[PDB]
Amino acid sequence: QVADLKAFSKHIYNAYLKNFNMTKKKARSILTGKASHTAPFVIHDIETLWQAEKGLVWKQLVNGLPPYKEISVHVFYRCQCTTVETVRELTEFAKSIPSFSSLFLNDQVTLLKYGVHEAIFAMLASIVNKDGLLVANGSGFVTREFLRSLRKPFSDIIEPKFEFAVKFNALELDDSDLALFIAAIILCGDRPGLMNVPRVEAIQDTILRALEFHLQANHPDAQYLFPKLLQKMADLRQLVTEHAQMMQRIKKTETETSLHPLLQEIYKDMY
Amino acid sequence: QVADLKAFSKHIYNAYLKNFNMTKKKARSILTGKASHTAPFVIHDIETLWQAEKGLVWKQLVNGLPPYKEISVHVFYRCQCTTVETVRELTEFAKSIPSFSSLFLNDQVTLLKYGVHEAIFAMLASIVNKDGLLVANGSGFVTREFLRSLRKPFSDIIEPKFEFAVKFNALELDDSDLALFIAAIILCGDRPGLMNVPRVEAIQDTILRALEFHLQANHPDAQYLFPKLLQKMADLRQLVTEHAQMMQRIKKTETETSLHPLLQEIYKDM
Ligand SMILES: CC(C)(Oc1ccc(CCCN(CCc2c(F)cccc2Cl)C(=O)Nc2cccc(Cl)c2Cl)cc1)C(=O)O
Ligand SMILES: CC(C)(Oc1ccc(CCCN(CCc2c(F)cccc2Cl)C(=O)Nc2cccc(Cl)c2Cl)cc1)C(=O)O
Repeated sequence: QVADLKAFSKHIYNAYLKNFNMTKKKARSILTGKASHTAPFVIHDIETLWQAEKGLVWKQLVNGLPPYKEISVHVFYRCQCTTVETVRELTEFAKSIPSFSSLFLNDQVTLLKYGVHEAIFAMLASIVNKDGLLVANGSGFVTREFLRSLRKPFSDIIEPKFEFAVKFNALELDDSDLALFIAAIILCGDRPGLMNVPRVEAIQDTILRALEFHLQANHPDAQYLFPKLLQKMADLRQLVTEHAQMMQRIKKTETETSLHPLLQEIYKDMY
Repeated sequence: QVADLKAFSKHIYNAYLKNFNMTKKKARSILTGKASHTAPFVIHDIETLWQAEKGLVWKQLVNGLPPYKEISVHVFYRCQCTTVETVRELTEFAKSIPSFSSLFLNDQVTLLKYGVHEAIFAMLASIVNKDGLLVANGSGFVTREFLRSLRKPFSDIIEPKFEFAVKFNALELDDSDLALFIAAIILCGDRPGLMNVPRVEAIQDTILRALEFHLQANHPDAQYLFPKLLQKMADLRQLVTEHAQMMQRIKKTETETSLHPLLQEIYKDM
């Protein structure tokens, strides 16, 4: 409609504000320039990361890169705990979605398991910059260069996500649209092992229609809307595909570094 | 020709369809359940109105209320802003009727002066409901309760119309019928200052003729509809008189509020 659909693209919006502490507009906030309200402790190297492990208080020993675990692997490790924490908000997000909680628990898991990462790599863009990423609830800011300065296996597992973030932030979206662009990716019927495909697909459509008129209310000046946003939903389906591969290679040669159980469950079917 | 009279009534319908931004079909379809829709933003308080001004915009007017122009006066400002736009559509409608467009400009004006509010009050029913009414191209829906909760002057100038629309919509007319009805109330030979009243009288007769015959093929089992629509015309002719009087009082008592120049011309001697 034009209101019931206006209240739908709104409800999901509150579900997106009450489940994600770091919103794009609250992140774009820090990454300003003439802002001293919040100055993020920049990393760029092993020294700043070490003290960051103190100045930004991270419960996991004042660092964590001995002759068993190293710098690189400790970042990857740090990377997965945030992810695991974001998978958590997404779950609480999707559950706040209307007909989502309608689905049987098994289907809710299938949707998350397969779309929780495409969604997260999409929000990544919200806290990104051409020169770095926001970490530690806005208090940190790990430079992009620093991350490319990581070991061989790792290091190249975060750069493509930047390549995407750059472009994806060129569409100039805002939290309102993101709330809908996320719920759309989670409510994806093309997910493997989905039980009530017709149902999911139906909720999807109303999502994409909600996102439809909404890109009309807020943004009235382009064409990014859908052919670009929808194409980016596909672009994300590959980023995840390439990401699941490095992950499988890491698990196959990085016998030293562990993988969070939850993340091991998510992977093991994708290809 | 009794036959072929059901042909020029389609040309009057085409003028209606191509000129009025809101048709009773689009309205009935909007004031009906939200089963796949648009859903209007209910305006019932001062807050929903302020919200409205933002959500549904409205460009002009808007603003505050205590200074000179107030909340009630704000509504009356909005009413007269759409009344001046439906007058613009009515005038284009009348112009899309050869017969009408045949008369001399000066006559076309006198007709579009004594009849435009009567038409205007017949169309209001299409966009009205038992409880409230559509505004801003179906975008909004200002309730009847909100309207009658205004300052006593402005409060009772909108109520008689609701009273009228409820009964009118019981006749169950559609747009093809309203096109004819509206056209009949416009081309009325009994208007003050009419120059060529005979010609006008005649054009009306053909409209009333097609109209009675149109009610044939469209409302078969319908009761005494034609003559019923005739009494409505007279009803419409009196409500426009009491409205003109209410307007007369607000022009004497409500000097703080202003009236649209085109609207003062219409009432300059009505
Ligand atoms: C196995 C794993 C964890 O791989 C990933 C690897 C990297 C990323 C991306 C960037 C990591 N990240 C943001 C996660 C996030 C978030 F918190 C909110 C929204 C979106 C996103 Cl993407 C982050 O905060 N990392 C970090 C912390 C301290 C130091 C350093 Cl040197 C780094 Cl790179 C995502 C998944 C996965 O796919 O689940
Ligand atoms: C001086 C004046 C203007 O007095 C009137 C007062 C009210 C009306 C009728 C209702 C007004 N209207 C529809 C005009 C219309 C139309 F747009 C299409 C077909 C028919 C009609 Cl009768 C409307 O949209 N009003 C409105 C807008 C915003 C908020 C609120 Cl609280 C309101 Cl009441 C008519 C004349 C007049 O006599 O012309």
